[PDB]
Amino acid sequence: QGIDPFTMAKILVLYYSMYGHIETMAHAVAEGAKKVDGAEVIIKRVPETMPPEIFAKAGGKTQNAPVATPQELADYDAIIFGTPTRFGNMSGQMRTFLDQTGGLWASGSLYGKLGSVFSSTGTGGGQEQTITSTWTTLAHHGMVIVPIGYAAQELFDVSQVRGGTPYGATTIAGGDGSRQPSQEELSIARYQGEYVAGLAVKLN
Amino acid sequence: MAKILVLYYSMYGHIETMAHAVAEGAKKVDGAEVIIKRVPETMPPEIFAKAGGKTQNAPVATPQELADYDAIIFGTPTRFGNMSGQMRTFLDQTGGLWASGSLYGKLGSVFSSTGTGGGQEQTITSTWTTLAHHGMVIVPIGYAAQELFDVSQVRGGTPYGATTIAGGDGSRQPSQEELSIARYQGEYVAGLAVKLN
Amino acid sequence: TMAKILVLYYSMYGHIETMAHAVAEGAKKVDGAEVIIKRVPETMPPEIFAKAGGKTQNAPVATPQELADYDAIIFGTPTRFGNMSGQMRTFLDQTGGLWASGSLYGKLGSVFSSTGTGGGQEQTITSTWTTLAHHGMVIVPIGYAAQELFDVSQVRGGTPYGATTIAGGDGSRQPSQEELSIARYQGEYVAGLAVKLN
Amino acid sequence: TMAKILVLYYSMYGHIETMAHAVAEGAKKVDGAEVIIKRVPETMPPEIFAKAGGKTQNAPVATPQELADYDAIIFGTPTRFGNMSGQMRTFLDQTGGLWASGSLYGKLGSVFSSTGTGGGQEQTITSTWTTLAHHGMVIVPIGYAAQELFDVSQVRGGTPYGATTIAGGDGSRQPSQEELSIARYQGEYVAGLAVKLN
Ligand SMILES: Cc1cc2nc3c(=O)[nH]c(=O)nc-3n(C[C@H](O)[C@H](O)[C@H](O)COP(=O)(O)O)c2cc1C
Ligand SMILES: Cc1cc2nc3c(=O)[nH]c(=O)nc-3n(C[C@H](O)[C@H](O)[C@H](O)COP(=O)(O)O)c2cc1C
Ligand SMILES: Cc1cc2nc3c(=O)[nH]c(=O)nc-3n(C[C@H](O)[C@H](O)[C@H](O)COP(=O)(O)O)c2cc1C
Ligand SMILES: Cc1cc2nc3c(=O)[nH]c(=O)nc-3n(C[C@H](O)[C@H](O)[C@H](O)COP(=O)(O)O)c2cc1C
Ligand SMILES: Nc1cc(Br)cc(Br)c1O
Ligand SMILES: Nc1cc(Br)cc(Br)c1O
Ligand SMILES: Nc1cc(Br)cc(Br)c1O
Ligand SMILES: Nc1cc(Br)cc(Br)c1O
Repeated sequence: QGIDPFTMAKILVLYYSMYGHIETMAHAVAEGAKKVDGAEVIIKRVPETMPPEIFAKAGGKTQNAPVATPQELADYDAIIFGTPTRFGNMSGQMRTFLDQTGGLWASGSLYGKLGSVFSSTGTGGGQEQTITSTWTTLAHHGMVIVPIGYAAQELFDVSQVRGGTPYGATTIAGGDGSRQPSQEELSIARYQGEYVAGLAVKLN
Repeated sequence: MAKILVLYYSMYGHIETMAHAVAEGAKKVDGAEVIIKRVPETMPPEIFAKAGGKTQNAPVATPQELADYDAIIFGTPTRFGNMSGQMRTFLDQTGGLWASGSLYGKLGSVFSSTGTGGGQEQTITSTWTTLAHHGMVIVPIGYAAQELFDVSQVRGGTPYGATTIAGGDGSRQPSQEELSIARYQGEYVAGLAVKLN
Repeated sequence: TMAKILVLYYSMYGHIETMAHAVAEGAKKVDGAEVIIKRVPETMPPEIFAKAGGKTQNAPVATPQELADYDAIIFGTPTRFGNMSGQMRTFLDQTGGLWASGSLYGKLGSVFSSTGTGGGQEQTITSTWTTLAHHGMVIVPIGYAAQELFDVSQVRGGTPYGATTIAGGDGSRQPSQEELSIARYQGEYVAGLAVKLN
Repeated sequence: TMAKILVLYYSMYGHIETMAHAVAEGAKKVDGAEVIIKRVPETMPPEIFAKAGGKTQNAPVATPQELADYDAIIFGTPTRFGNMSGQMRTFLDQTGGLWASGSLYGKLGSVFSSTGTGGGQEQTITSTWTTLAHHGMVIVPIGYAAQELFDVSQVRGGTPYGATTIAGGDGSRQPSQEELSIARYQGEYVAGLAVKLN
């Protein structure tokens, strides 16, 4: 072949988002990952599970990213998972999708690849538990779990409300969803993307 | 005098069997009214048939009715160390209950199942997180169940809640020891529900 | 008279201690609740604690054995990289005797924490819950009864898992009225539950 | 030598100690991996160590400061009610200096544990991961590469989160061939990743 000699690592940013907050974060993660020379980055969402009429009546945000299949997760060197919280877990849509990776699991297709997580909540509560409980699933697949620690200097500033934890980037949407991701939350997300992507390139 | 819901998800019947022992234990408590209900299957029916999903007798619960009980005992098989998507999808539809505080202060407790043991604890504790967001009182079982001191044989069950080991191929049935722990969990939670009423 | 509540804490620079007093004040609003505050023993040498500027504290030091004398224990700890502090862990490491005799079984347990920057405040509470579970304690989260948990206009601790406070990177931040109010609710709620169960 | 691996453990009755040697043995299979086993200092007074009958240990004692000298650290600890041991917690509580200078950032971390009767072996590993995360370490689970994890015909430790052993309530179980083999894999896997990252 010789098809694509310049790509060094492939990064999938896979997310679920209903009102677009994770969607916004996923784009910042991808922007950070694209800063690594040789990192090929693609954004994909998991399929919606609620009936289309019920997504419409709820005002769900239509999204441009392609819908991911479970099988193609095996094509990537690193997967960065984004999900809103549902009472301190990942969303049902993300859970249902990951529940379909059993074929990958049985063949060890995700073993040793890099995994990393970012989340969103309305009022903050559960933002850590959501990431940490997602790591468990990465572990069963044998993925290397990449936290972000305190490299992002924004994390030392507690003068304002802001998402972002050493476990991964987060954003706070507000109870009514009106809060948009801040520059500092987006800067943490970008760091997570670039950090993971650099690691994927180093491992290849 | 007290009402116990045993709410479960099951594909191959292992959780279903545990749920019946949990309910059996809960029925030993005078004044406890106990009912078993399942979470709705979410996968397409042709795929459940092809996968050999087990036909089950219990009626399906709706999300709104969780508020009618004094204690809810949640059963779920593990999916990579979480509750199943089916259980997650159902609990994701309890937001109305959450906003009105309808589950607040009620007793919640959890039991699980795995193929080879791994993840059985993470499944229970990560479910507890959701119970906490609803403000439910979280009931572990500790070491009241004496089977938990015996490590001479393969046996599910943890201080966090009852568990069973199905085997990689699903062929293992819940043992007498695992069912006894599940029964204990049911009886303990129900007695607590009666005392609080 | 009707229920005995222990507010058991560890504190280095006084933030948890301040939270502990608010937790106890909340529990004291329940008629019939006897509430006492105690701390776990310091583990670092006294001279090194002084050089680090540790806060001197009046509460009596608890012993492991006396935990069995209470109906509900509300545990306070600062975070150490997302767990309970070494001091608290060392203390709970001495409760195996209570574990072997089921002395804490079925009692109410509840947790509140403190961090410099928020990160880890949830993991600290939840990983403490694990220890309470091994003792068979009934775990009491607070959910969202405290309306202060809905206001994201200002930095403030408190989670559905239990009350928390944000000390700041340099520890100069004091617990806010909203953080104390969430702590007060936690105390009152747990104390109310202990009374109902007796 | 291409990478330096620290196997850092705490052990009271020798179970983690046995496991730690198998972990190191696995890591020494990787060409260029320099592997050393070290223990965290005991915290209880010697008179109480004697009455509890603690098993004396030959491995050198580690300092908090030297953790920055390694490319990968594999932490072993017995469980205490579903957390890491107080001794391990106390030791890691003194890595605050390492934290402020980012000295452990990006290094590989991995965990193995021990219990009497199984319960808590997973919570001990995952709650240890939290601390590694605050330090910005890369967290290495083992997944299901070790075939022994599919065999449920006999009592056996080991999880996708890390190797474990079951000592028995009275400590009479010694780590089995299968559990040590999982531990050997963990060491070999981590060491290979450490070499690749250098
Ligand atoms: C079922 C359900 C449970 C929720 N649980 C929480 C929660 O525990 N904590 C929280 O802050 N927000 C919670 N929310 C608020 C959602 O997290 C919020 O709308 C979401 O993060 C928005 O992200 P998105 O635009 O990417 O969908 C919940 C929402 C629903 C619908
Ligand atoms: C998507 C998927 C993920 C699974 N993850 C795990 C696991 O992490 N650990 C495990 O021991 N078994 C796992 N299994 C085995 C299941 O838990 C097992 O079939 C189940 O507990 C049977 O319970 P049931 O009869 O009620 O369905 C998994 C199965 C599926 C389909
Ligand atoms: C060893 C150590 C580890 C710490 N880890 C964290 C942390 O993970 N997250 C955080 O926000 N603060 C952390 N801090 C900040 C302390 O948690 C903070 O000073 C404490 O909550 C103050 O409470 P106190 O006055 O009751 O001691 C840590 C401090 C030390 C000494
Ligand atoms: C304070 C204390 C707490 C313990 N908690 C647990 C536990 O939660 N689960 C368990 O199986 N064993 C528990 N045990 C049994 C210990 O983990 C067990 O003896 C240990 O793993 C042996 O490892 P070692 O020889 O390396 O010390 C506990 C023992 C003590 C002293
Ligand atoms: N039996 C089984 C099946 C899947 Br898919 C994942 C795991 Br982990 C299992 O143990
Ligand atoms: N939007 C929203 C929904 C639920 Br359910 C819980 C919380 Br907290 C939220 O902020
Ligand atoms: N062996 C053992 C000792 C204590 Br103390 C607690 C537990 Br839980 C145990 O398994
Ligand atoms: N303030 C603070 C101090 C240490 Br040491 C660790 C963390 Br993480 C913190 O947030």
